[PDB]
Amino acid sequence: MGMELLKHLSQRQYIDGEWVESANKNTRDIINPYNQEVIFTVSEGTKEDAERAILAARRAFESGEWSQETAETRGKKVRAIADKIKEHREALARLETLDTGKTLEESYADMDDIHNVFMYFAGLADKDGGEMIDSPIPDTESKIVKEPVGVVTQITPWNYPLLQASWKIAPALATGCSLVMKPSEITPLTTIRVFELMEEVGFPKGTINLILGAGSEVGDVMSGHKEVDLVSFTGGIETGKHIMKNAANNVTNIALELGGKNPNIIFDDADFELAVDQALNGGYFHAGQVCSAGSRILVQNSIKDKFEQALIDRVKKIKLGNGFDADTEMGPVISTEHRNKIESYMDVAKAEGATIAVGGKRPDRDDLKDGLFFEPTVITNCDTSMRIVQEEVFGPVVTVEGFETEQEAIQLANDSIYGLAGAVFSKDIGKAQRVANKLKLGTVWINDFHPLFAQAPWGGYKQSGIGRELGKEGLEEYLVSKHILTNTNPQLVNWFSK
Amino acid sequence: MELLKHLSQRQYIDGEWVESANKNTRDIINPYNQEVIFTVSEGTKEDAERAILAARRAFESGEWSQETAETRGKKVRAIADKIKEHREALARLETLDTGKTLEESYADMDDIHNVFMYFAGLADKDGGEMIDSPIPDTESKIVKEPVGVVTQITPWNYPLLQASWKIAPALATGCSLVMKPSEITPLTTIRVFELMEEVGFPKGTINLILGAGSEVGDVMSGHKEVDLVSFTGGIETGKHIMKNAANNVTNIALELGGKNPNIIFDDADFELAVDQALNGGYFHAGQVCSAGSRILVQNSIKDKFEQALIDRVKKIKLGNGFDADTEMGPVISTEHRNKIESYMDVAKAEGATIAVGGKRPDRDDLKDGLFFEPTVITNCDTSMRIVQEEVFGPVVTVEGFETEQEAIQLANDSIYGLAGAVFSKDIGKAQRVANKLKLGTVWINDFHPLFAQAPWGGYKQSGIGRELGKEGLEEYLVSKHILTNTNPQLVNWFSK
Amino acid sequence: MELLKHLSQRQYIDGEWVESANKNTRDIINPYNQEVIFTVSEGTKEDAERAILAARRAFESGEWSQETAETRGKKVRAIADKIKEHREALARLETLDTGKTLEESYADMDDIHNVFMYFAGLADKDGGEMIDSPIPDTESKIVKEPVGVVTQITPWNYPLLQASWKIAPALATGCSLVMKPSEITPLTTIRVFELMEEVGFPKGTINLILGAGSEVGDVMSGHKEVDLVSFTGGIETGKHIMKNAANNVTNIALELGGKNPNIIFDDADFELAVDQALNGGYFHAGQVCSAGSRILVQNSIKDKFEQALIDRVKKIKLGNGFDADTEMGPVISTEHRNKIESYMDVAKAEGATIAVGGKRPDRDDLKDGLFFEPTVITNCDTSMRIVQEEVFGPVVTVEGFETEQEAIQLANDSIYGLAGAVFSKDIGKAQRVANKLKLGTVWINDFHPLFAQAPWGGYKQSGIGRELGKEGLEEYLVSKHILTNTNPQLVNWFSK
Amino acid sequence: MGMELLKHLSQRQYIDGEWVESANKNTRDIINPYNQEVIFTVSEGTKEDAERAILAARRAFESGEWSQETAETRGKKVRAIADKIKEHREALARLETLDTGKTLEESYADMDDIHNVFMYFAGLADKDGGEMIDSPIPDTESKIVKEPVGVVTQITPWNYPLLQASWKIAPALATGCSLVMKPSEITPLTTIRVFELMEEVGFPKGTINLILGAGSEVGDVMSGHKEVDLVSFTGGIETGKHIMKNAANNVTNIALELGGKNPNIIFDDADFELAVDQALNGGYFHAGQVCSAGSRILVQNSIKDKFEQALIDRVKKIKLGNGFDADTEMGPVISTEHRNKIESYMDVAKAEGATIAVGGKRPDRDDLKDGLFFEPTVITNCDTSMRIVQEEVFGPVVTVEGFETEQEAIQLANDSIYGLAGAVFSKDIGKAQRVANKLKLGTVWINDFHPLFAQAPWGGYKQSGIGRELGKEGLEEYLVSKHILTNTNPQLVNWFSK
Ligand SMILES: NC(=O)c1ccc[n+]([C@@H]2O[C@H](COP(=O)([O-])OP(=O)(O)OC[C@H]3O[C@@H](n4cnc5c(N)ncnc54)[C@H](O)[C@@H]3O)[C@@H](O)[C@H]2O)c1
Ligand code: NA
Ligand code: NA
Ligand code: NA
Repeated sequence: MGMELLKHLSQRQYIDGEWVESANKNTRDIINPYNQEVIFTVSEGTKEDAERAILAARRAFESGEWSQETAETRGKKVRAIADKIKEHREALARLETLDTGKTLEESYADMDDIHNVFMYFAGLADKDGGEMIDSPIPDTESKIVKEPVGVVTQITPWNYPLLQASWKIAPALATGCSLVMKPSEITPLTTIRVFELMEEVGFPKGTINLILGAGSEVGDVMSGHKEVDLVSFTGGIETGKHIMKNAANNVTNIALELGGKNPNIIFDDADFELAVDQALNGGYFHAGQVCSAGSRILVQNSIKDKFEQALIDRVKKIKLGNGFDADTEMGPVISTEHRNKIESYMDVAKAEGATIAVGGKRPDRDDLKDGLFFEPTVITNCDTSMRIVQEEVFGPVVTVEGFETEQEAIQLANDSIYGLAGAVFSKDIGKAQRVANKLKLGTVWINDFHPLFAQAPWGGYKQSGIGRELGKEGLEEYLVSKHILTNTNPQLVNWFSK
Repeated sequence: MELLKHLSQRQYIDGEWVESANKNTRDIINPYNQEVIFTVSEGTKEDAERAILAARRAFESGEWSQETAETRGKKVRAIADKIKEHREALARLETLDTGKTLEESYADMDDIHNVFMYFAGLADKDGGEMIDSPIPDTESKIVKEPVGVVTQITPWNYPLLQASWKIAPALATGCSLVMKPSEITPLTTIRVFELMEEVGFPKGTINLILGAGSEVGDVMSGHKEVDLVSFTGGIETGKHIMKNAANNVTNIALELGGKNPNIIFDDADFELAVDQALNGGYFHAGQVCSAGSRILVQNSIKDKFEQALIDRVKKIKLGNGFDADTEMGPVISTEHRNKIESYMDVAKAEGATIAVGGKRPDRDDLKDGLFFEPTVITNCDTSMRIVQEEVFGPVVTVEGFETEQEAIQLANDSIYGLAGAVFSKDIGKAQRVANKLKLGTVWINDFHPLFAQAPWGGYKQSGIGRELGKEGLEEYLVSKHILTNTNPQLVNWFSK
Repeated sequence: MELLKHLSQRQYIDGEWVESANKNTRDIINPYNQEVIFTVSEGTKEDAERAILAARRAFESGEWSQETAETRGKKVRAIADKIKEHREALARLETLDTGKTLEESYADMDDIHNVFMYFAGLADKDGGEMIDSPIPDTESKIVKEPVGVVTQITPWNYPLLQASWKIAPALATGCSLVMKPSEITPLTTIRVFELMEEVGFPKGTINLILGAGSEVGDVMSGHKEVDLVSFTGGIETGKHIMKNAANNVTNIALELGGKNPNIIFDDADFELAVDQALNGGYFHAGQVCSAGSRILVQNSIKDKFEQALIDRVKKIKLGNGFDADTEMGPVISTEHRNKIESYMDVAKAEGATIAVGGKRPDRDDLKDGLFFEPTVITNCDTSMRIVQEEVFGPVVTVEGFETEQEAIQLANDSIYGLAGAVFSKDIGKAQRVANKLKLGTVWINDFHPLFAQAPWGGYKQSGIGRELGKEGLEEYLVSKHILTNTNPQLVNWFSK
Repeated sequence: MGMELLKHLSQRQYIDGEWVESANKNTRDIINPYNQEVIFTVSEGTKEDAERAILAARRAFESGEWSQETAETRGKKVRAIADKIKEHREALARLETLDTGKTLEESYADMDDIHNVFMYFAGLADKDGGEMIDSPIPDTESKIVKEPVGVVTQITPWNYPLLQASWKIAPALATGCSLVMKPSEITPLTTIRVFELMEEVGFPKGTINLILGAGSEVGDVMSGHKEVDLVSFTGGIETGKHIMKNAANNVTNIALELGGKNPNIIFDDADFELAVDQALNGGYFHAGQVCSAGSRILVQNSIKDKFEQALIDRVKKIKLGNGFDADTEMGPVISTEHRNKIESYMDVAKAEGATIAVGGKRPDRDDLKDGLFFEPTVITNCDTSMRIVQEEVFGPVVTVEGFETEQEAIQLANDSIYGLAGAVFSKDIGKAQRVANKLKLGTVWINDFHPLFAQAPWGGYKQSGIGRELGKEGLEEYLVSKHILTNTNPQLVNWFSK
């Protein structure tokens, strides 16, 4: 991309207008990846809690208190949430840094984007109730009414908790839906806080609900309950496929965003220093734990050697440390299990014949030994047939492959199971545009890397997802169309004998 | 709601008419007399895979996907004209294979011409949007591209009609497609492919597979090269398909029928309601996704309504679809007729009453066909299987309701949400009811109307997505956000 | 449906509060007692020209026109909040200057907040379109840009309300503007400018001219640097403006009032119709573009309706707008009251009957103000001037109609086409009538509703274009088609 | 960018379903500019004829036969017209060439575009009846119905008669309007023919009407009659202003397209031969009698001398002649009066201090002496303050001015009273895009000149017009919005005493 509060922060779930503990009183300790110290303890909900929230969401939806409220008034409420976000910008960002480990700077930028997401949707709320159709049948009035889709379950990941949450909550509330959200069990702090803020705004009982807990325990209820009309999920491909299959039991709509293997295509006529700078940004922000990370670098052969050296020299200078310290450029990874997964990819890489040009291990420096740190890494001498190139590592790691021609870059970039995002660096804009038109990706950046905003749809082709978040299209996931046809001059058909 | 001597018996793959890779065939039957009328290839899963790979290749070549939207529109329109041109033969073919009346079949052909024409005209009307970017010195745009390779599976009730709903938008947007009609009714689909071949499409753009869903079905829904799986049929096959599609996180569009309510208030135009109740339950022997199998009638007029409906149902004329006096043809197959017969047993076992019908007719000219008497089931309630489940036959149930609020609760008390009607002279009341029914389409004082200009699809278990209308075309498109930074500067986040 | 001691008395040009170039002033009056309440600058045509030139300069500088749509939205929203924040004072100010009741004024402020908020939210929602080009190797796009420099002229009936309708979209799209409220009611407009200054806009983006339309009006409509002239007022001034605008082929948006029919069928809710007939004719002493001055009542109930309406009109409470018991305030000025009085003479001379009212009230507390009695004119027809012309006072005419078809012909028999209502419990009939009325807005069983989410404007002589809604914003945008040939080749048409 | 059809072509007006002569039997001889010979004679209508057509249009609109027909069926009729155009492509093109003088190749292309304009609109007909609004007032239904604007008058010019006619007729018929059209008095042949074709398709009596005659006699009736809802005109600025002032008498909607002073901006990094080629195309197709002609060439100083010499050398080779001869590259101007207007501009140019680098006179070659020919011309050493640069000559003439920087090109290009179209020639696409974004023009071409099609709106900023033709926006000129608000739970306000 780009503490006082814990003593007052709620430790519970929010169900049917009440802050409640888990039905079995279980809890979970939340950790700070910088030092692996327990920073807070929260309720660990049960599947019956999730079910009660879903039933409450349904009841609240049928009561019409929110679903039948005027679109304009719903817009005002979503805007009020937007303002509470900005008002508590400092605390929310610190809280997100404490829980996820990324730098405060990155966190401030997230809060800025979150305010804008809510504000964008607040404004879109009353802008489109459907259409009037010119009917082909005389004496009939035809219209398409857009209604809230209904009860929606929302599941978010640990990399950008509040950000991913806003992308779902904003349109759900703007359209009039009822929702049940469950953040990642290892990072629920800002989500808990946003619910407290939403409660201050005021929503009819049951409209919004927060479940806390392991996906392995409550996850299936949220994706397969018959009272759910839409399941929206952002996370890994395996969990996504599972969710979809479970959702199929009730033919429930699904919206998924599953990360990718994002190419960063650098041509020999690119602005060289810019490309190096953006290659670093693409691979190492949030220790590369970004759905849109540019893990797969494609560089034109004529400048590959020059590029590799320049990138490697820079990677050695990346400053690791605590997210609260101003000099920090890269924080730690999210957990022990994720760090181990990354370490295993290093083994797979070497076993396949690739070269760990730099990094590929844990840093030894004293202030970093207690945290979940992993050195920024560059993997060279690799090709498309390797797992390290085809699979999403989701860590501070990037691979470099060379390409000869424009056509080869395109084939290589498109040679993956994914299709989320990517970039093309070239001073020849005409060439960049031809390439962008041929990349099978939801978002293509020309001479930039990471830009994304509420005004435009985000999502993936192929295995990177189904549907879109953000933009008008993102709002549409939360609506359903109904065709009401009125025959103004009804006559008997008299087909059947009388 | 003859040509056989010249009709192809093969599959159409990568620009060529070919037999199954294993030379297997299948006899096609006419439900009026259960006689074999034609024999066609019974494809293999390797044939389906070859068609998908050809679709992918044709899509990457850009011959169709990069053709101008306007020129694609002209081709879709040419198909529209060939449909109208061969209207007679197509309708006879559809009647011979499905058993519905010829009149119903002509109406289908008229709608099919209009579906293609509609999409032909929409083709060049929307390439995307220009976005006002929140980041200075950037240009933001959303380009709408053909979704890619698409697989299309259709049912046996309205084969060509359901096929047009998928083929038209797929071709209008620039996609490549592989279609597979119901194994028991592929005649008109084979014919439409022959017509499309006359129009002329780049090799691999269009492909036709013939065969059992149980043999080639899984490849069409789970192959990695497919970007969208569009299916119309039953709920069980639909759920299976969706699960299979999830293996590659493939988009799915599904339309699965329903338990459509026909709500009749005491202030409805009485004769109109009886007439439309018949139309809702018995067209195509009730083998319609939109059939009004579930009748909800206000208590004050339930007795008057039941008697009037029952008396009419006894007069329904059954017979051959080619005979002009025929009002209702036979059901589609032995298995489907048996399923219906079993529902009659379930109904009685649950305590419902078979007011009329509920059996096979024994009139000489009907004994050789797959006929089943139009039926009315009374004294039932929402807890019964006969009311909750889609029988998809010439059968309807009747339940009473006291108030406006009860009609709504009862109508919405099912797992489905496809379509329904409200009959009342009080339009204001009809509109309040329509706004509360969880259905994709609601008719006020009518039953069955549907057209290319408006989206058709279901809430809840009746489907995912929509067919027809602009929204139907959108299933065939995919959005791409291209963001250009016009004044690129180094971020300088990482040390140098 | 106090602050004066701190309120500015000057014009706002190019980021500065300034006096008229000739130091001339104008006394503003309170129509309740005709006392001078304030004095403001009376600008010159050179002042207007300087404001237009400053608007152009600011537009070319790009400080506002190239700002992100999102940030522009935030600014428009901040204005919306200042409106709500100063709701009490703005409403009192509007009542003091225009004479309408304080309750009517609070409602205006609530609508004004919503107009701005609406537009604030629409700001970043549509930058244009991507077109699927019919020419291979080309990219086609339509970019929506701010139309440019805009002049805005508002009337005296609802000054701030009419001002918001123009200012909001102009600022949301990135335009520069020069506004001039009615010379007799500029108080809330001056206040809104003070509030906009607090929000902060680049120098020259917003400008306020004060003065007689006869002196500065022509400059605002015929200057070559203006891209759009938006006006709300009377038909004669409107036509003049349009002709003047034609000198530079400048876009015009006009809203000119009307002769709004209020159609009441014999199956309408009788007490509701009487109630709405009163509301339609007498809010703001009928000085509303949307006033229902022309009542069309079905013959069968005409006598019953006339007596019921007349009896009510006699009970209408006139008085000071600040007094809670007031139902109707005074008319706006001497000249306007005189224009109304002259219509009474024309009415009688034509053969119509002044059933009630038609004069100034004598009661002591009303003698010092510009009061005029609510009036009902009967026994008239479509050929009369009193029926064809907009009186714009607390006056209504009553005509009878026999059938649905006659109501439609009579309603449409005028040079206007702004708004109207149909009162009938038979909604189906109300809808048929609404579809045939040549009016920009048609209410079914209501009178006056209007809101930012929907376009407002007139057919025929009631105007050109629309205000409010997406369409209202579009008056402030201009389309540019940018076509890039990605594979340029020489045509070689001309010899080498 | 018809010897024997004349024997069967109608010579009359088409009013209220009948081919009729002028009420006063007056006629007009139509001329072929190649040799100035009379080729045909047609009725010269009266103002009472125009009024009768307008009243018939109104009557037909109120009857609902066309305005209440299904949008789909209206689409089919417009499509039928499209097919008749293609069917009679050969004869129409010959007819257009015979009447206007442009080459037969240019005419075939027009017919191809005309088929596409009708087809485009045929397809758009049933695609948008309005919208459903989410009302801020509870218990109300809000909808916007898009209806045909009503009775429309349409006036076209002599340069591309059928083409300009299609742009108006197509959307008018697709939306359900009634229309009265009047082509240029000196070129009515293809318009008469299209009416004959429309009659074969079949439209309710009065829906379509054709008036023939001088603008000075029937023009005012068509722009100031009270029964007209829209006046659509394409032509010169002076007539346009007159029309608008007349339309104001009834506050009638106006759509105007008035030509321009279109810049053709050529940077030093443009593809040089391409720019020379397109500069020729921009200034000399149809003898430069095109609203979109690139009469004003802006060339970067560094290459001005090279460009001028290269353009001049080419202009001398332009082949003038009969439009029916395949070797013809440029035909004659439209009439004596127009040729004279051009000649006068040459005088003005020299008097102002400009140089007639080449051309600037009538050609003497034997086969051209009998026609209305005028040599392709290049005017150099001029500036923005001159009339020859500020005014639309509308002939085979172009001026050349130099610019130093990107910013100067923009200021110069924008320094006119017009704003219709223009081009930017540069291999640096990024620069071309910056320029395009700043030109106050309705259409900007990057590395091309003239492209225009039904799918995109065409029209001008400033004095080049009001409104748009083509595209969805062009169709919208033919629609009017109506907000129908239904209160579903009406209550008495009780404001007034009881
Ligand atoms: N929505 C509708 O319009 C519709 C249509 C037909 C049947 N139905 C319902 O379904 C029941 C009977 O239908 P049916 O079973 O004959 O048809 P079905 O539901 O299986 O649909 C038929 C289509 O699906 C294909 N198919 C079968 N297995 C497949 C697989 N594993 N993968 C992919 N495709 C596969 C078939 O070859 C055929 O093309 C009825 O009880 C009725 O309620 C609904
Ligand atoms: Na005043
Ligand atoms: Na008008
Ligand atoms: Na001529």
